[PDB]
Amino acid sequence: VSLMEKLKWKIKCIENKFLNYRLTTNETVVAETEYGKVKGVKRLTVYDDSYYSFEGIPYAQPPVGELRFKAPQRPTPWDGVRDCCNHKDKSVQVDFITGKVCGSEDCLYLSVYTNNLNPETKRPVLVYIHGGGFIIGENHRDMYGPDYFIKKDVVLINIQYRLGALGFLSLNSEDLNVPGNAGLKDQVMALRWIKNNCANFGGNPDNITVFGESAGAASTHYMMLTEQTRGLFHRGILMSGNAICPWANTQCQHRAFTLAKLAGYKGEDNDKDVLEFLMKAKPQDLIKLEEKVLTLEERTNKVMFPFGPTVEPYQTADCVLPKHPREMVKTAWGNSIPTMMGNTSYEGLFFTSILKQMPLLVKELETCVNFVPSELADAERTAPETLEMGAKIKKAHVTGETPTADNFMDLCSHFYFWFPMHRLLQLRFNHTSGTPVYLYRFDFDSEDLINPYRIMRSGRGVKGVSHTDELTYFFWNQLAKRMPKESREYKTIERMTGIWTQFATTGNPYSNEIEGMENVSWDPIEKSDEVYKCLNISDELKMIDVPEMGKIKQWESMFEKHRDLF
Repeated sequence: VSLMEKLKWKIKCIENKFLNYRLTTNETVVAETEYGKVKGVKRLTVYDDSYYSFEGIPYAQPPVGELRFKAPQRPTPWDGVRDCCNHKDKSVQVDFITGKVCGSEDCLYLSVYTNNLNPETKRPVLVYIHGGGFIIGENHRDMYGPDYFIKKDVVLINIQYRLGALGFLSLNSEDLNVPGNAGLKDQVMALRWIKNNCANFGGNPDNITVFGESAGAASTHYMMLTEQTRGLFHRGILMSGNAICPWANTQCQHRAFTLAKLAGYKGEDNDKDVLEFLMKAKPQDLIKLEEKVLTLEERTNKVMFPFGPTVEPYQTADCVLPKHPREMVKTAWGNSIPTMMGNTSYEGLFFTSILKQMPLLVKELETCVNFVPSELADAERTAPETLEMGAKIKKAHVTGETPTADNFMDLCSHFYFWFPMHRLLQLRFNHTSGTPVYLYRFDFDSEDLINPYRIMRSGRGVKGVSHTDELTYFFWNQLAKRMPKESREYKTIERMTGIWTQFATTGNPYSNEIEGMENVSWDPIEKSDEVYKCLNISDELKMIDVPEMGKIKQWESMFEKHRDLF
């Protein structure tokens, strides 16, 4: 990230600290939790609203020393008042602006926000799980400020969970108790805390909605798949992702050795010796070197991250993913709660930054073999069957004689998001009680209000609605500003937060109390539907046939001779 964006960010960080001070009040409040009393504070928003804020609430033992790489343990109770008027540090990660490691192993906290601590009726509980490829992210308000949501009468909760290798190291040897998915198991224990405590904040424990974007969407889906959380919550929203996206799980059991080797480990490839080296390493050294773990074969085959959600190699008491995600959908409790899913109108427009450093990647569309689903393609991607599937991809996205960067980013829309969504829906249909699933398409483009991901994806002055562009209308961030109530951006804040709160409350996302939904008839998808219908959210709200349907079906046709893998 450029020196100019670095210094720009530095100044916004400085601005954000002073804004956060100014927007704080002297009204502190104390709430009960099952672990002891916590002290929160009332804060202001730039829209002259206010909300009670509880940050740094621990839901697990700090996973340090011997707890590193391990499943989370319940925190220790305290008898006194815990200061929750400030945020805790984020999970150890690389800062995308600076490039320096930041954060701490002491990161297992959640934050609770609400405009009214003593509501006259128990409120819908919204639980946000942040994305960031399972390697970056936080519940800090400079990125995920509850300021828009607290206009509605909900309780909103933003969690943290371990990222990178510290969250997702996985070892085969059953003796060492590092099966994997520690970060997902963090998410689980946070859920159980939210179940048992949200009532003290005015939250209705029988009406909880979990939702997330990108890796947070995959996470939300995982929380809907695992037996560990059955009945814990009641609605789910999958924003630009799910557990069967190709980036959302990986078999990384061999990659511990690689990371240890990268960090200075001298010895042999056996899990015990590797674990002991890793257990004593500085956390920043491990996270700094994660970028280098993947081989060139892996990157070629589109393996996006070294460490992530995995099929655990043996079953433990806290095990989250005992089989592959596709298998878990077939027995998922979450299949039977009201679900909302969706994507932006140009998801893959995100990859512009990466394309600029790697122009050659556009030539990959000449045969498209590298985008054939791994489970179908051969090792070298050279088999005649592979070129054939590859060709069905190429017919779907390459518009002319020679492939373009836009062709590429369009493909990525489907490779990373739409096709996995399509497979999940169809698979889900074969194993569900018949609870409704609604589809949305976020198609609102503005450069007047943004979020920090635009900095990352080099999205300055780039038209179209990229992956992460919708976050701007759900959460405050330090790049935001007060928008006029009549502006198109503010209207979309109301619409987005309104629909989400509508869906959280009823399990049905429609309301005629939302501006622009007068002529909207928003039907759930049926298994009988050959074409998906979705609410397309732009300046106007319009029900349409999913425009990506035709390419979606083309992708499916790759499984013609392999329907059981679909």
